[PDB]
Amino acid sequence: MPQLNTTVWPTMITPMLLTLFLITQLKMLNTNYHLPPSPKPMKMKNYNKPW
Amino acid sequence: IDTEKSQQALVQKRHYLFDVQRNNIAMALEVTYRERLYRVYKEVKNRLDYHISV
Repeated sequence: MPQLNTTVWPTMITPMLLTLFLITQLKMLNTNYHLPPSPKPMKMKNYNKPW
Repeated sequence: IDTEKSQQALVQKRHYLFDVQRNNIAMALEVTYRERLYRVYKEVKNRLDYHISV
């Protein structure tokens, strides 16, 4: 089994740690879901006329 | 904006309270004056009429 040849094990481990812990995560951080544009038509800090 | 403009309209209508108060003061004074004149007239005429009736 070529999977047991431990000589090429760093070549398979070092890029993965860059791809899984740096690049894919930097691409998920740039995937953002903004909160809904919910517009409140009820917002009026008013008060009775000056009486 | 519409609500604020309506509030301004009511503020513009405010003056009727003081119009009412002034109307009532004037009318009460006039009623009192006329009742006093009728009282003095009635007493004078009433005494003269008691004399004429006896």
